[PDB]
Amino acid sequence: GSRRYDSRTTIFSPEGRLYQVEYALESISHAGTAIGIMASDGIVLAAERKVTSTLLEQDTSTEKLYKLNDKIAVAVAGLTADAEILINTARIHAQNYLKTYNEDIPVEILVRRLSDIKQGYTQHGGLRPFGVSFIYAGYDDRYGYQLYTSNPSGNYTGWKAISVGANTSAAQTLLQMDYKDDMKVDDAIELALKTLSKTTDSSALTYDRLEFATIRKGANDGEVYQKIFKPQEIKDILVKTGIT
Amino acid sequence: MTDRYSFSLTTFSPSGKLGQIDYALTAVKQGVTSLGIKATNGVVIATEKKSSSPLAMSETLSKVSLLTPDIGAVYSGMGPDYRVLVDKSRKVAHTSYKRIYGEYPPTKLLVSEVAKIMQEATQSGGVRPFGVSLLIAGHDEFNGFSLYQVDPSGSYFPWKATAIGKGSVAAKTFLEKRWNDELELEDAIHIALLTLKESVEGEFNGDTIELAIIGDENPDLLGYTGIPTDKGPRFRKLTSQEINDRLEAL
Amino acid sequence: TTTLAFKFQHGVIAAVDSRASAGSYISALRMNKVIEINPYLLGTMSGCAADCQYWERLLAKECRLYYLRNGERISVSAASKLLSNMMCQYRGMGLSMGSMICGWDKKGPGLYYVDEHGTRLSGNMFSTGSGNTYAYGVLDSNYKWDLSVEDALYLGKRSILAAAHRDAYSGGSVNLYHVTEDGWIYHGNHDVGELFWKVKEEEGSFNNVIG
Amino acid sequence: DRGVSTFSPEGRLFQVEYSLEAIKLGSTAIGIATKEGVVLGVEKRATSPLLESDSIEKIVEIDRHIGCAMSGLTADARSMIEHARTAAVTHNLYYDEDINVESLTQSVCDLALRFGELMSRPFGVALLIAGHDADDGYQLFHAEPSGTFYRYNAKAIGSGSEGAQAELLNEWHSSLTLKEAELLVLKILKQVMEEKLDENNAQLSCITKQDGFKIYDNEKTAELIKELKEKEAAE
Amino acid sequence: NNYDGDTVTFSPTGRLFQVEYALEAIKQGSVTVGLRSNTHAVLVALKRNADELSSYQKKIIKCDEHMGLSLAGLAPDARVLSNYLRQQCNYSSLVFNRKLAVERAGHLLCDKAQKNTQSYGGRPYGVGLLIIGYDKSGAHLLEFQPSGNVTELYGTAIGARSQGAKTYLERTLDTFIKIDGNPDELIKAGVEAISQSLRDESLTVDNLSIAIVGKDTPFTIYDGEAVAKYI
Amino acid sequence: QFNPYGDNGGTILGIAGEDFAVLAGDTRNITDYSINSRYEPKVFDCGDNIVMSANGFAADGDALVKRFKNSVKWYHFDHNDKKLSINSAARNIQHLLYSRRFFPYYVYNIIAGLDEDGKGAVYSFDPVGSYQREQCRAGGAAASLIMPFLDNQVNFKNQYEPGTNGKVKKPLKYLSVEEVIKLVRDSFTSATERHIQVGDGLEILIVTKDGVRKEFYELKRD
Amino acid sequence: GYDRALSIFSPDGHIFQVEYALEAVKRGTCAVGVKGKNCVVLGCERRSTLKLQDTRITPSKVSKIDSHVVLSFSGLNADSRILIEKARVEAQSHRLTLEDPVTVEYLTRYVAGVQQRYTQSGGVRPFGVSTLIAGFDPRDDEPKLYQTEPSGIYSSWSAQTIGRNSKTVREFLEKNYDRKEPPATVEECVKLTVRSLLEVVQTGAKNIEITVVKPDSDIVALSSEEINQYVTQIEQEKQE
Amino acid sequence: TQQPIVTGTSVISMKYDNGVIIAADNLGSYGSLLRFNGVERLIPVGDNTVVGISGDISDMQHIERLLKDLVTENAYDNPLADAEEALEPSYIFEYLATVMYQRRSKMNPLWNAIIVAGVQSNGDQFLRYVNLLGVTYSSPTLATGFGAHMANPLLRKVVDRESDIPKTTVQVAEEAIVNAMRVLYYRDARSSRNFSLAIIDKNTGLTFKKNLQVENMKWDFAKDIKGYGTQKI
Ligand SMILES: [Mg+2]
Repeated sequence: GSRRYDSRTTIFSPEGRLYQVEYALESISHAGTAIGIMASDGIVLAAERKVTSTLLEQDTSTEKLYKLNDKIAVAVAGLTADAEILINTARIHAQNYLKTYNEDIPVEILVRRLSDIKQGYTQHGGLRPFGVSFIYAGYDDRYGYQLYTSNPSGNYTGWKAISVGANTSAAQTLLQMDYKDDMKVDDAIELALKTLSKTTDSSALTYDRLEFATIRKGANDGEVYQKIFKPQEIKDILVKTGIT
Repeated sequence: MTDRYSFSLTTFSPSGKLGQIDYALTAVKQGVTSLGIKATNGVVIATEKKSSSPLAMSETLSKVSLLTPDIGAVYSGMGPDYRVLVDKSRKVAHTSYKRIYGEYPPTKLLVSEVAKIMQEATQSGGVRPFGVSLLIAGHDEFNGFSLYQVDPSGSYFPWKATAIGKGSVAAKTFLEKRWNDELELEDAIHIALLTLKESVEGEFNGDTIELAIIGDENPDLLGYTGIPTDKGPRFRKLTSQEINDRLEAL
Repeated sequence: TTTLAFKFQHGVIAAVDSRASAGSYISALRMNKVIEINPYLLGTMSGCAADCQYWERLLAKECRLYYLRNGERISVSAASKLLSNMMCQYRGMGLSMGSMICGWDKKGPGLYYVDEHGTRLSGNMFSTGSGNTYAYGVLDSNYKWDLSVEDALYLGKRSILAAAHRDAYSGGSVNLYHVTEDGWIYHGNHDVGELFWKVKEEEGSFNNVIG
Repeated sequence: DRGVSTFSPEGRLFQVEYSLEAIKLGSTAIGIATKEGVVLGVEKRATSPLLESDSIEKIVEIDRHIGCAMSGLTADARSMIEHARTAAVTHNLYYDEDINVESLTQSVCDLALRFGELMSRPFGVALLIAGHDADDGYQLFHAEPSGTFYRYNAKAIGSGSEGAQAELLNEWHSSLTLKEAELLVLKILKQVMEEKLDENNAQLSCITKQDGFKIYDNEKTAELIKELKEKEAAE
Repeated sequence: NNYDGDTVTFSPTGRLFQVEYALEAIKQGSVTVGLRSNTHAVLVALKRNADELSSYQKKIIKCDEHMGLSLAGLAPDARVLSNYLRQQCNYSSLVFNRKLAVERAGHLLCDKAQKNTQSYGGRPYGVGLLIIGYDKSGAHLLEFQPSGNVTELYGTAIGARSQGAKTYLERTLDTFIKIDGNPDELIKAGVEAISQSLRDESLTVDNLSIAIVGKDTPFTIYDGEAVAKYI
Repeated sequence: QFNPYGDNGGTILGIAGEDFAVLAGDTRNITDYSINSRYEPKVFDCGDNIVMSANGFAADGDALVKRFKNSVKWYHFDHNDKKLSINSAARNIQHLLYSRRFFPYYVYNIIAGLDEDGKGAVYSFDPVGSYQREQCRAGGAAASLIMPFLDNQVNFKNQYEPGTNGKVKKPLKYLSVEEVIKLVRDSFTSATERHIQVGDGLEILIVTKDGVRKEFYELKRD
Repeated sequence: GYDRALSIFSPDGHIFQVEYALEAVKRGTCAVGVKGKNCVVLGCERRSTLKLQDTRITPSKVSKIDSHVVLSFSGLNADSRILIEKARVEAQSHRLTLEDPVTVEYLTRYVAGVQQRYTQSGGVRPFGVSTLIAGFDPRDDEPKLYQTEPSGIYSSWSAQTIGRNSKTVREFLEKNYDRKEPPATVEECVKLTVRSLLEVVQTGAKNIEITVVKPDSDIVALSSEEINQYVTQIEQEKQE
Repeated sequence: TQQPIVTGTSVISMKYDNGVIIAADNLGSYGSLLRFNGVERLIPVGDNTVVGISGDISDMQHIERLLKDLVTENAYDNPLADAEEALEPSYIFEYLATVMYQRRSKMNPLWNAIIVAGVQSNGDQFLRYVNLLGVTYSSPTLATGFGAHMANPLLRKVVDRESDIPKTTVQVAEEAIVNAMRVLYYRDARSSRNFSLAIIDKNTGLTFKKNLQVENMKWDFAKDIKGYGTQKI
């Protein structure tokens, strides 16, 4: 019958690894690098679009940075289509929480929920896992500014600074070298772009090959603002930091 | 009976490749060339009507399809997969949008819905991916004119101009040289016809070429008068005669 | 019907009448209105005898399965709850049940009132049935915690008699039970007809009745 | 791969035959039936000295008149015990009486072959079900994952089973006392066990008509072990 | 070989190996004999023990007052099939106030077994059954194979070494069919038949199992000292 | 509107002796003011030395009896032909009845037999499952006419010993099967006179250690 | 639905999927449990391959199931969340239906049952997780420590360790832990738990987590500095 | 739950020494309207059973089809379908009785009163009643509806108890049945003159008589009846 053709996506290897999760991670390692850096007065999200074209409509394009709600955003590394399925689910979860408790969803609770969905695909159902790694950048009144990452295994962890996608080994070393705890957003912006500029597989880092975002309390008084950078604004910050 | 294939047929290989998606993209590569060019006041989509037999009436086979009054689609790859996607795309535009908001969806969101369907065929149990790449051109009030490509993976990208299928690599290079941000719709149609001639071997005329535009509202194609706000569809399929007229000024 | 139960120094007393009626016709002179769930648990009966018997025997199943799994006797609090939770499933469907769950556990003697409503109340004294008002009067005026087992047994016995006399739908006989930490002890079936005359003489009560 | 409910060319179910191999790796459990009661004894086999051995529960009460010992993948036994306890109590609810030991055993064995593509595989544990009823007296059954159950006068299951069964072949007779059976289980357990038998790494139990099913205290078993040592040194 | 992985697969010569392997389980099973006259039908079964401490596995199951069977192969499968027969016999009585014809009982068993041979996931039954019964058309004996094949016979045997008993019945055909109104002589012929399948072991008191049904005889099983008469 | 229930009349009576038991009931079946049958048996031998009668709505009574007889059959299959004790049968019937708590068998049921000590036993049920063991119980149409009589002549209620003037009760001496049958016949003869649904015939089943025996007696046909 | 039997017996009588789940536990960070006379301590390894971590928000290794019971683990992190959630739901379900909080043994039995169920249900794989469940029963001052594993077996331990290099720390505990006289105080119990992890951990900095659970719902997690003082005192005695 | 629309009145029957007789008129009433005059309400099943049905006709036609299907189904894989394993009256009745009680237990009855009359394999007479409630009973005489009130009294004068059955001949039984049908025609407002009668004898088998009429009626005395009390003319 059908058994013959079953790849069995949810099984352990003899070494105790999940084949499909490991191969999904291999897929993600070829995706454009995404970086998150948490500062005392905000969070930075920086990501590299993959080998683009001159005819690509960049200002209406979105492949890396997505808004989950007004307080929480994600950077994507892997299959974009897979990511959008999960993103829409996360958006709904945030609204369910807001409807139920009349308060914005705490960042971790949203992260845990999505990470649990990923986990389920590795344990039951016989389907392939989502080939996606997320960097979550968010704010709530309990823990303030937070960075998380999740991968196809459904495991998530918190970070001060982190990278996903290609060249994470090189990227993480560079971040670990120059990161400090008393760092500010404007400094973090510079670190993120410098790290991408050194780890990129492209010849040079330009505005058309980047997506950029910040989450700041640089919103008028006690509140938080999300800023998805426009192509011209990415071009300006590249000049400001002295990369182009 | 029962569909006992409740497991994924697309899976990650050791190298991180999703084989069935790659192979679907290979099927798209073998497909006949189709293209799309965005102008300042319109969008054009075009393809070759590769007739399987001269006894076949190629007018009855529509490669360029209306999805909504302001959105049109064309493809490269497997025709039957495209046909059913058009049926689903037309319906989802109503069920998940028009019946809720009382208006047709914007291009990007209809594309998103089509993309979702294609993504699900890449992960759901007991199905292969769709063997097509779609080029969807459209217009809506707040986003203006737009052109999107949708691949078998479900990934979609907005383009100023692009080509897919047989001679896409050569066609995209041709479009890069000719495209600018000041093109009028007639200029885009002219460039479309030029680009498309390179990939066509045999007859090149209005009967062997299928071409449509997203442009100005067509009140003559609305079918009724009396409501000022209803001004007619922006999608229009060019006739065999209309194509031949522009082939003399080629 | 008349049932009561109360907690005191040396455990809990449980007393009930024995009558059953079909309108004015007395269908049963001797009906057991106490359920021997297990050697340490008792259940009274009020309303549909079918529903009382069925669900309390089903409770016994659950209490026994509890002991087998946990290797420890179930508490009166837990037992009473299991029962109330069964009622809450058929909430609105038309069950009729009013039972006191009597027992002795770690926290000492225990008494819980449970009804078809799902309600579950803890307390030192309860009485249910068409004749509960008569029983409460005798209880309230004579109840102490400092009661001896002998006096307590008589009190519950006398309180049923009070109801049996006045209430038309209560009578027949009195069944007594005493619950200790070593289990429950049955203190017999007492014909009301014989008990009435006996009490009237010894106690001097019921002067208005000619004997 | 291949079906879970597949027959071999010899006419045996592969999965059932393989589960029997898992039971061979389990710790030894021995049962001896007498006219004064049935004795159940097990090897605890703690994997480390820090493991509190009294938490090893390989002998279990099903009802007051039925006990049970296990060998193999002991985690699989929990749902079987739960079903057995439910069946025993449910029958008491429906019929106001104790359930027959055979009927209880048959109810457990009905679960066995409910596997396929129901549970995904057979149970990897064998059970020695011992009990007493008024109709057939003291009984000992061996419940397998095949769905088959044999009644036994004495039976050993687990890693030292064939050696123990040969020993039970010689030692059992129809006039054994309860005390004789107790010492006999201890003797054969001590023989097949890797580590030296004591009250902490071995457990005894019995079922009698009067007192029902009882697991023995470590103090009670320790005395029976000391009684065993002296009687073996007596000749 | 490559076609025995499941029941849903024909071999190149048109064989169903999983069914054939299920048939093999019957051959491993202990011998049982069936035979009938015009007034009675008899089952005789050689029970098998695990060892000397163990009991002898029961082989005969009662289905109704007028019907029952003996098994050879997987005992749990016999319990499933016999339970189904019990229900069907019972459905006929409760709904139609009618005792279930033995021939119809055979048709029902055939169809139940057949479904397990044509579908994926399941397995064939690993047991053979000899059904005896007395209905409105007299005494009957059926042989059930888990392939689905059910056959009405005067006599037969299934299990290990069953060929010896089957040859004996084939010789004795003209004699035992005429044993009318004599239950003891019909059982004797069955005990003599099953004796042709014995090697090394002989028929003891807790080894032998006998059942009988007839004109004025409900289906009754004889075990223990009740069969010492026939040893 | 469809009324799924009906009343087929009839009256039944069970008495427990010291080493025997009787279950009697009239053989008349009726609807409203019409007679359906003058002889339609209502008390049955269910096997295992148990007799049963489901009085009230005949269709539900026939269904319950049919089910119980089936429960006996399967008890034998499942538990190695073990005999079903009267107390076990009683508890089983409770569960048969309560399975329709929300669409009951409109019948008042009685069973009779011997307990496991050989003594006489009678169990009485209500439509929804509650049950209890008794010495004497009349059920059905003329139950209210018969039960007071039995309280008086079987349990000697309100009867005292001459000379004492209410100080000493009449001692509860056991009754013989012949004595019981007289009380049964006189019960039904009296009921037949004053109850229109009672008449035609009386069938009694007597249960002893030797087995089940039947006795039939004519009743007035008006 | 997907019904495929993933956990099945092999010719030698092994369920490889269950055994491969144990290999996932072997890969997981080391967890240790030590019960004193009036407390239980749960120690957990944190691999220092991950720095730049935000320790405020990163899922802690020890999780409260109820106010009086905790659960630590070794193996797949994502898998452990499912067991923890189920355990927490069951804990509230028990309080709601029985009016007593769960015993530590009951909670262990439930979690172990869930793990077992996933070894013979169709379409699912076993949990790649072993757990240490510790606490005190309601109105009881006797310490409780249990261990579960993917197969679904569970048992009580005076002291136990699971995860990578657990063989080494178990070796240490077996020679250092005396049953006749367990760590009489909180100090001694924590000291022995830290000492045991120092056999395996590497640096005694942020790699060691300690959580002390005392009777009557008294649960606290030690900070870096508090643990660092134990690390300091241990090695200064060792220099001799 | 429904209400009957097109209805059939009384069905009457009785046992005699060698068999049973059953009869029923050929009318299908629509309330007070005598709508259909050619309705057969006696339905033979084989050569040993006749099922007489009163009540809702649409439900009768449904039952008629169940019986026809029952005969077909019994013949399946049955070499003795026309012999030892042929349908008996008791089988047919119990089947119907099962259906009727099940339908009432779903609160969707077959609005009928049925009498199954026939002769068993051993020659015994079979006569039993069943209705929409699933109620069953047997008696030497059986009748439905009005027949229960008017026919039974007359038929019971012939066979008052079981011992009268052997004393009753087919000629006497048929005569009593035919008289009863006349009485019902006089007194039942929902009856017709035309009827069918069936005899199932253990020797002569099934005799089915159609197109019978009520005859020998008394009406002449009506001419003398004038007014409602005091009128003379
Ligand atoms: Mg009368």
